[PDB]
Amino acid sequence: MKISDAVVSAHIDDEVVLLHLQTGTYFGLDAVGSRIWSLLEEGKRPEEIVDAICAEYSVDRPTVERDLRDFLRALANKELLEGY
Amino acid sequence: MTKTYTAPTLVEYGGL
Ligand SMILES: [Zn+2]
Ligand SMILES: [Zn+2]
Repeated sequence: MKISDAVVSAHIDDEVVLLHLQTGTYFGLDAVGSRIWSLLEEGKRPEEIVDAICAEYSVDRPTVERDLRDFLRALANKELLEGY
Repeated sequence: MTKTYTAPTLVEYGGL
């Protein structure tokens, strides 16, 4: 699993803007989504991403695992992720 | 280590 090779990232402070060069679609991510995206850029696997989120936010692990699962799936549906 | 959590969101804002 990895970020698609056709995607370019724009970092504006806390948030991230994504552009897909093939589909020509662009996206914005909120604070938590961008944190996850940064970890994906660093090549972190989901388990490591879950660890990072739980260490920085006041939240139970099952909630994080469930939300991450939904989030990655949403990314993949927009072809922002591949091999997921 | 104690930030307020909200579920990650992907928002599509447009296209070429
Ligand atoms: Zn690729
Ligand atoms: Zn980045």
